Amino acid sequence: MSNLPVEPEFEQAYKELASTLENSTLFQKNPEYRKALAVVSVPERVIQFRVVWENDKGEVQVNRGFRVQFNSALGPYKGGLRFHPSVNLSILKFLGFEQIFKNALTGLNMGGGKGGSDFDPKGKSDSEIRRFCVAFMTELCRHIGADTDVPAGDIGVTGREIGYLFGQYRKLRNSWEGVLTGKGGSWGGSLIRPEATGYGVVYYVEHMIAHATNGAESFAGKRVAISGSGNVAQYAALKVIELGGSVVSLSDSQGSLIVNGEGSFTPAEIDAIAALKVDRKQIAELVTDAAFADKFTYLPGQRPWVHVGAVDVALPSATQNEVSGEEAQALIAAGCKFIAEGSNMGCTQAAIDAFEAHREANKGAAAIWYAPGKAANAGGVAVSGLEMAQNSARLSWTAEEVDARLKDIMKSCFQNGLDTAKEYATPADGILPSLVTGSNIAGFTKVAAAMKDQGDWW
Amino acid sequence: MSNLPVEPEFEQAYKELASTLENSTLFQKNPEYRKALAVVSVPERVIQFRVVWENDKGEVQVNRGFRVQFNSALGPYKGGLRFHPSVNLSILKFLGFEQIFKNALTGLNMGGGKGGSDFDPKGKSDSEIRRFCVAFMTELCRHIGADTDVPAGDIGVTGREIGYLFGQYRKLRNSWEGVLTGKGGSWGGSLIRPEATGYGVVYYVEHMIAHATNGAESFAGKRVAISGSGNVAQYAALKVIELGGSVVSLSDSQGSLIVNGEGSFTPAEIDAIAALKVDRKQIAELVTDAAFADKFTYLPGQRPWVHVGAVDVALPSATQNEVSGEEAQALIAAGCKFIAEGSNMGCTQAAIDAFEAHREANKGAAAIWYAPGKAANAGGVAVSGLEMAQNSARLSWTAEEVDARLKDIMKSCFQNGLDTAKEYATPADGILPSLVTGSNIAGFTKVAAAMKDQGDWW
Amino acid sequence: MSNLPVEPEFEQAYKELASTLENSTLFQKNPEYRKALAVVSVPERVIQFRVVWENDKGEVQVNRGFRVQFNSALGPYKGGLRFHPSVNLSILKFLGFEQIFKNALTGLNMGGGKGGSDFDPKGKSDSEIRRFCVAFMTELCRHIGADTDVPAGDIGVTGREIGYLFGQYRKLRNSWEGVLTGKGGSWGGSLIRPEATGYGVVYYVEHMIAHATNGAESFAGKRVAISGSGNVAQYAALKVIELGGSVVSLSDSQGSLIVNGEGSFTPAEIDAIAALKVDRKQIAELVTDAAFADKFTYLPGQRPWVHVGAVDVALPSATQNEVSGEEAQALIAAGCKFIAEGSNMGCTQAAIDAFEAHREANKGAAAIWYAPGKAANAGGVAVSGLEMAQNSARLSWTAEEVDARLKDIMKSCFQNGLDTAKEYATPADGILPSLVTGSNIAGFTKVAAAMKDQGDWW
Amino acid sequence: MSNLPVEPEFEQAYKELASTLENSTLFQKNPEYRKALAVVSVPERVIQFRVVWENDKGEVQVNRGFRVQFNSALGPYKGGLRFHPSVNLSILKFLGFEQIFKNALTGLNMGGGKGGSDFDPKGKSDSEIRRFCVAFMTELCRHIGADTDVPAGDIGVTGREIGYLFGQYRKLRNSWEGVLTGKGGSWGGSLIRPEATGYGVVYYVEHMIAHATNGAESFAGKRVAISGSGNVAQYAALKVIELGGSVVSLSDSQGSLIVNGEGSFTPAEIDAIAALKVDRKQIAELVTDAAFADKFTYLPGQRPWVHVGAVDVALPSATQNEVSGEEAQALIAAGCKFIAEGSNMGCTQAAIDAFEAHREANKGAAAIWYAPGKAANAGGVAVSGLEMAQNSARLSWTAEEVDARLKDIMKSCFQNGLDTAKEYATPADGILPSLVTGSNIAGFTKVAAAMKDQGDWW
Repeated sequence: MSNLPVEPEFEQAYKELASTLENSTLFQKNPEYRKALAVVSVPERVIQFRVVWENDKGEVQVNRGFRVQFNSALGPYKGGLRFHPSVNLSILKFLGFEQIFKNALTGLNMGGGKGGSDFDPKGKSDSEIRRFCVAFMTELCRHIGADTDVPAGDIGVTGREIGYLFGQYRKLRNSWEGVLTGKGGSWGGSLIRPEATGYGVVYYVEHMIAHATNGAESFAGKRVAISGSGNVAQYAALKVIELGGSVVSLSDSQGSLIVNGEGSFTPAEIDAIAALKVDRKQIAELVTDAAFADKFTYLPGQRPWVHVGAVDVALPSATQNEVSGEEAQALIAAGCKFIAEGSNMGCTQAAIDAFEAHREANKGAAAIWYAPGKAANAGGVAVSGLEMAQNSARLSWTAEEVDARLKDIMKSCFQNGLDTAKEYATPADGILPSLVTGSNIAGFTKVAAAMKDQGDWW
Repeated sequence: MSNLPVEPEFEQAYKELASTLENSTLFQKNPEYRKALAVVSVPERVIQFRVVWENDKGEVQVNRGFRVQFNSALGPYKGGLRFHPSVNLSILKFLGFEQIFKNALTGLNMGGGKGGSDFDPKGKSDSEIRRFCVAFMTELCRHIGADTDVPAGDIGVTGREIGYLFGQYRKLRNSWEGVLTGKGGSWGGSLIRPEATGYGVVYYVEHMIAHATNGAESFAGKRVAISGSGNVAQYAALKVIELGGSVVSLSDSQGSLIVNGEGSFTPAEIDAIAALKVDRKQIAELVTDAAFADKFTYLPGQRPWVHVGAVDVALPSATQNEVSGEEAQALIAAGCKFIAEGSNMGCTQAAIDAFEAHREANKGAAAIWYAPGKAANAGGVAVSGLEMAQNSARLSWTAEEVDARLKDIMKSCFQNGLDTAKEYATPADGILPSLVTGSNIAGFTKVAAAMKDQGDWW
Repeated sequence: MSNLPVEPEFEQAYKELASTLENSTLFQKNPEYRKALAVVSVPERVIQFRVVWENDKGEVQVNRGFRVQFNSALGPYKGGLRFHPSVNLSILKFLGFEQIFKNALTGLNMGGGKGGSDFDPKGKSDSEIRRFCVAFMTELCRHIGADTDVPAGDIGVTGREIGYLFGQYRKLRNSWEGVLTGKGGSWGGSLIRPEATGYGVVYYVEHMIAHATNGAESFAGKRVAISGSGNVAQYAALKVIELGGSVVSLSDSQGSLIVNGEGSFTPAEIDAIAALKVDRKQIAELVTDAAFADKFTYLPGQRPWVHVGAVDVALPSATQNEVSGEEAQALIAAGCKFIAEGSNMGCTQAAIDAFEAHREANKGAAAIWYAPGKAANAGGVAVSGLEMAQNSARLSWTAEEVDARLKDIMKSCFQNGLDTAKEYATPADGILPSLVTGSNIAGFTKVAAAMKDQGDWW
Repeated sequence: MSNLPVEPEFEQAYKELASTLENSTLFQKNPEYRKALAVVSVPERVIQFRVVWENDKGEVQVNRGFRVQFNSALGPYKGGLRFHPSVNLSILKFLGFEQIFKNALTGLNMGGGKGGSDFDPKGKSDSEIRRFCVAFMTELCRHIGADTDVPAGDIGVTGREIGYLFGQYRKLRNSWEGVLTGKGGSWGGSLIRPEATGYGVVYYVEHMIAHATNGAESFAGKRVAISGSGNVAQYAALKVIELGGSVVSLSDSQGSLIVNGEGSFTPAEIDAIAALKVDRKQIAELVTDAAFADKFTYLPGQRPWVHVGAVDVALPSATQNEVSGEEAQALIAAGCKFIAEGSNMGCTQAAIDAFEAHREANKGAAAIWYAPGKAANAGGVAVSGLEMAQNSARLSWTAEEVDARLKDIMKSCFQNGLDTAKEYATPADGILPSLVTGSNIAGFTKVAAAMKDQGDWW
């Protein structure tokens, strides 16, 4: 161990996983899977490489490229590319490791990885970004490919970077293939990619509602509190309306908008907000209209949870730590029986404990049921996988076809979380299985067992 | 010819094929296809290679590996891997040759091959099998690939071996692709793979029943005699019940179970048998229950054919030579009008002659119609092909989607057998076309003509 | 061990080697090398492949192509190509196996293989041989290469065929490299290629003549007995005339010409014989002049040795089994102290054991010393490796350069044969070491030790 | 610049180089070469990869494998493999970085890299080392090759390991090429491989002895101080005896033997010491004879230098930091005018700056002249490149041939060290040029200029 470098962010993730596995009945029923945890925690392959490029001053520049290829038991390496000054190996092993098991949950054939550069997009011109992507991709293509490793976007790598990177791979490998996801519509991108994470959340909660109530209830006629104004929260809200539900809240960086009384946002309203966000206007400048007005109450500086009144479903999809303990109690007091994270890490540990304590203490549908983002988010990860599949046929499915497959993939997440908690975190008679604990063990056990099948360990 | 090695098992297969083609009108209408038979009978490629490995005594061990790549006119090389002490080239050319034309019948894009080792799985530990697969696959990967050659299981190569072999190919080729079939569900296997051969048999007989009766009849309300207790006979029986038919018999290594009177097995009963077979208990230990009892008659030491009484369909799916001449007469006397082999070579030549003589002598649906296993079995070969297709999209279809495609593939087998017999074995006015003769010429003519299109011969 | 096919010619070669070992002290000093014997006798890789080609009638034709890549511990596979109607895998394994150890003796880095086809060159036009070589090479290039496998001439493949084989390799691999040996001088060939073998026997026996009779009882004033009158025999004779020796005997397939007194053939005469063979004419050229009517006694349709009279070195370089026993004994009556095979398998077992018995009996330098073509023939094999080296160096060495290195490679053979046997035969009582036993187990041990250094066995 | 990890050993190497530059006149004459310094210090490519292997208990084991391919401006990556429990990326970068410039000095075409694993060879059976090397090489071959990256020995990897590594490369790449150096003689090894380093220091200092004291005050009648008694020390001593020198001192790890008067060790004695080391015995062989009781004073568990008495060349070739300062000063008391490192890092900083101060003070040929192992050690590295060349030439040169070219490669080191510093140090006042400063910035400038010719910077 005196060899081992200190990789704080990575070690943090390992520690959390090993703790989760240890607080279950897994290493009881299957003690040899500790060997699995040992072997999986070392990446299958790691590539680092010098990236030399020219700035607009015509000056030579040096940065460092990385592609952590962590696990490929369940499919080709899959995970994003981050261009950001803080990037290093320890950051990218953390993200890559995490990705192994979030990709496993979908029930798609996706391994895990993460790559990128310590290149800084700030203050860089469009042409500087091009010259970088070209230098970057020149070495990377040696190491990726459509049946090998399929990167994607992340911080600093938008559709702009994806396109430069694809066009340089094309030049080098003389090939047209699903080597990157998040591509343009003319060259191999997928429909539903915008609606994905938001539709996915609502499809996941739809299986939660089904299960908890034996098919008695659905989003039909339920009051939903959403937070967020952007891509995830817009389309979550649209789906909920389509399902006959009422969207009672939305929020932005500076306040919450609440439906007075019984009521809902309408699709035209959502569209109006959308338009404000593309302009970087605040969801206050719409209640300045006399439309909205007494239909809506705008609370500056505040989250929606205490002020929605009575609610049934809530969908935090704004940022991290956006549901405190107290706000978790409030949702419980309002009759909220389902919470799912559209935003990664939106609920604080305090709020999770609050929901997980209520779940244990109240049988069946009397409980509030909490679902972590790593299963509810997964929509975006899923349409990535559907983009790859569409690239293989060289076909573009209809929005209807991609929606349907996404619906299934989302049922797989619910099922992987539910079934794993029933086995390794078995609840007492009448208690809902923990979808959080389930969704944390589920990726590991799926990967590990397949690793065993394939002889990665024994 | 003084060069030619004696390959008995292979030469046997050639002799049988050339006899089948000669006893038709093919080399009359198309005499130049004798050139086809000459060229096809030499494999496109054959690889043999030393396999060195370490036993648990840490001792070096030597065996011989093979991959016969026989024909690829109609698709990538496809066929199984056998680990068995008797393996040699002559065995594997026999099986490989046969596979060319059984894969052709499906109407899928599958060439023909067969591979394996003279390695003996007996007395070998799990780790010894791993060390072998790793040594084996190390040389094999040079010669196979998802669009090149897709091996599969056979004697001595179960899901255990498939997984070791896949995991070693992964390591070597740095690729995730449909390079093997019969994979685990987490890493690229297919649903319906268990139900495949049994569902396939019933779908094939369903097209037989349709044809012979102009769509008047179906499995709706017909008494079916099945033999066998394992994978093929369980799911054949389930499908028959689903179709509204009555399963009146099942059998194991030591006796037959018969429905007294009018009656059928029920799905719960099938499941009960299934459970006895996984434990290696005998289908007698269920009539020891007072359930079953006077519903069933258990005949130790006996096959079901004479004792089912009157029957409509029979589905020998236990082992080889399980329907004698006399038993073939018995089925005929009981009104049996459709026989299809779930087991390879289940009917003796005596029984085939018996059915084929009745077919010639009795017009239309008065006949008994015999279908060889090489077309009725083909279910397993089909879901293999569907597994490959699913691996290409990196998608998992629903059990409903794989069932539907299997249904089609099974119609293709019926049609390739029917149509080829109408052309090259034309029956007299009012006689059903021979599905046995048809199914024997059909693979050859499909392959040969495509070979001609591609310039393999001229 | 019933699985294995019947391979006569190969099984014979293994038996003979396995009895040469164990009849030595190798397996007591190194018992674990029976493991080596077991592993090395399975070929590393074998390839068989259909060759379809068009005859001048426009007719499709089928033959079978092979390449036995037996062992590569000491370097790339190296071995020749035989086009002949008798070819099969058993014959090619025999030759390949033997090539492993024959190439080891040169002290070059050359593994052992052999390939060819059952294609019959007899009666074939030049265009048919072209068409075949294209078709043959199209599959073969997948399996060979400058650093992988370098084939070369043998029965059915002359410089004509080598050229057709090279061209097609060029067209397919877009390369140009030492992938074949025996190539034309304009395109990668070597000088001393024709002389090579003939020069090699003379160099070999020169070192035999040095070691026995250390005081340089050399080729200087020896009357040497040659048989053959082919390019092996003519360059063998030139070399011994250059060494101050006297050539007394050349022979034709039907034919045998003897120096009636003391004297020799001259280079000018050799030149005349060469011209006769370009005309496929028989010797019959003592008729040309009463001068050549003297110095020459001619014996049609028979054979040399007995009538040569008294002396000292014999070089059988005609064909296999130069009729033996008796003449061998006659050569001990004449003061024949040195016999080396210029033709492969030139001495029949009866002449071998006769020479090896005399060695046993008569102590050093009183004995006839027999050397196996496994060292004497190796001159050709040696300039092939030199043709490879020259192809690497992008250079075409002087005849002097390639002759010098040949002289050394020959001494290596002698040394590997002499030092081995002096170890593992240890002659005793001041007898000459067995160059037959030495030459055989030397190649084995060199390969087998290098096998163990790498992981091939343990 | 916080993103970057903490790499002690590497950061040290950069700092030391960056201070050697800038303390020279290079950056005034060529300021843009600070750009070179920035680019070259990022490695061109880095690969890390999990190695799973099986111990003799049948237990799965995990270690980590690396290959730092740092710079290839001047040729393929070349650098050794270290198996040791301390290995990590920081250590390997330090070594790789240093190898870049050490290889440049030979004037061969050799880029710089370094690799290995944290696998611990201690306590491992031969079979465990085999199993590891297979597993290690299986991933490594993807990244190396005769014209790409040629690794070689270092701490944990001897000729044993090289052989296991080569075999597995053979099996995987189906090639046979100069992909590893330090290979056995039967399979691609070089003569003068063992002598190499030892011969190289003597050749280097011979040119130091030529330049200072131009009138050939050569090894002729020098009493030379050696330390080490390993293969570096024994071939260093043989060479100086051949040069007419007198070896006065050899030492063991615990141990130090001195010629008590005028005289030397003999080759026969060296031979005896070598045998002792094959037995892991200590010197203790002046006991064998009162003869050796004279000519020899022995000092256990301590150290040479101070007690050698008066003279002239010292060759520390034992291990790192031969205890310094004091003895260094003693060597200036004896007429020691030449000190070159046969061991890497043999002189501690205190002895370096002591020697470099004396050089400053005493004008030419009155000074002790210190040479860094960065030139003196380079004999080994040089015959490795020669082993490569021989592998290319398909040839195995005479010991004379490889010695001659080694002698020249050594003169290149001296010349690159001498001519540089005489440029970028310019000693002044008729002082000897710093061979320490010269040797260091020479490698940099050679690489950096070739970097600029290609596009690596500008």
